[PDB]
Amino acid sequence: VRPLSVALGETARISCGRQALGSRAVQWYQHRPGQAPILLIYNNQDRPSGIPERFSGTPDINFGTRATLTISGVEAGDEADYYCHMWDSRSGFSWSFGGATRLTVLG
Amino acid sequence: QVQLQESGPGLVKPSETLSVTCSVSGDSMNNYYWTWIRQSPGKGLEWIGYISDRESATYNPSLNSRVVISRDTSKNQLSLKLNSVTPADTAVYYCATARRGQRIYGVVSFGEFFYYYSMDVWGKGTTVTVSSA
Ligand SMILES: *[C@@H]1O[C@H](CO)[C@@H](O[C@@H]2O[C@H](CO)[C@@H](O[C@@H]3O[C@H](CO[C@H]4O[C@H](CO)[C@@H](O)[C@H](O)[C@@H]4O)[C@@H](O[C@H]4O[C@H](CO)[C@@H](O)[C@H](O)[C@@H]4O[C@H]4O[C@H](CO)[C@@H](O)[C@H](O)[C@@H]4O)[C@H](O)[C@@H]3O)[C@H](O)[C@H]2NC(C)=O)[C@H](O)[C@H]1NC(C)=O
Ligand SMILES: *[C@@H]1O[C@H](CO)[C@@H](O[C@@H]2O[C@H](CO)[C@@H](O)[C@H](O)[C@H]2NC(C)=O)[C@H](O)[C@H]1NC(C)=O
Ligand SMILES: *[C@@H]1O[C@H](CO)[C@@H](O)[C@H](O)[C@H]1NC(C)=O
Repeated sequence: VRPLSVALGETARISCGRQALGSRAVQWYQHRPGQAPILLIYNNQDRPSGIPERFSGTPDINFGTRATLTISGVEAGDEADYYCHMWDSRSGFSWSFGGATRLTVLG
Repeated sequence: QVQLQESGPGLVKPSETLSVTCSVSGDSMNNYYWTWIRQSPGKGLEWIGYISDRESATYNPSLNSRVVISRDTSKNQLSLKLNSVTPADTAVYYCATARRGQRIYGVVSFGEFFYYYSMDVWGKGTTVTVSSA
């Protein structure tokens, strides 16, 4: 499990797992410890209900850009595990959720 | 509201099946594609399979095909049955749903589209710990 450190107010731009191959529909999730995971980013730009404008991914237009997830202005409550389910076209089906990254907030 | 109660057994033995349940009341006719998602200590979130109206439940290749599934409209619920358990399978088994959306990258008559699975509504998840006693 790869850790990551960020402070209060800084734009946390966490990385992804495997390399992007062709088209992309990334699936970003915030897995809280003990609770249920929450959907954050689907189809590289869209957000579901209950999520503000802070959580946003990179839209895959003119491929060659790596997939990241920007968290602008983090708090103490939004400090949990993160997953990046990479769905592409040159690998077929995706059965694993990739390498989980753990966000840590100092303070 | 999608209600998802988890009446799992909790304490299982080797050479025993699973009986974790999830019953949905509400907007649950055919569109919300249900699935099973687990979380072990150390091992990440393993998407072990889903079930649709086509009755083709594709399972995980790392699961080694030891899981049969059962969704019925008489009891109005979804159950899981895992056989020949291992002591590293002390996981929290969530019963969530997904929406299968396509991503077109070319011509639709040439098969240039692939499907993803976006999990939007989640459940609680019960702590089913494998006990070898
Ligand atoms: C000969 O005639 C054929 C048809 O008669 C032509 O086939 C067409 O080919 C184009 C190829 O560009 C297809 O258009 C694209 O469709 C993508 C998805 O389709 C639908 O998306 C939206 C609905 O979700 C909708 O708004 C849209 O109008 C369309 O109906 C769409 O997208 C991605 O496409 C690329 C895939 O790699 C990416 O590079 C691109 O950046 C887009 O990614 C963005 O959009 C997605 C979804 O919105 C986001 O998730 C991403 O984050 C990112 O922001 C494109 O915008 C585009 O509309 C078209 O569908 C297809 N028509 C058919 C099959 O009928 C063929 O091109 C033509 N040949 C020539 C030489 O003219
Ligand atoms: C098969 O095709 C791939 C490219 O599509 C060739 O290169 C491999 O590419 C992947 C991803 O870019 C790397 O992880 C591999 O290490 C590459 N293979 C190498 C360097 O040997 C690949 O060589 C082709 N052939 C075979 C036999 O796999
Ligand atoms: C296609 O790939 C080549 C090799 O990397 C690159 O030079 C070219 O710009 C690509 N075309 C695009 C992105 O339209």
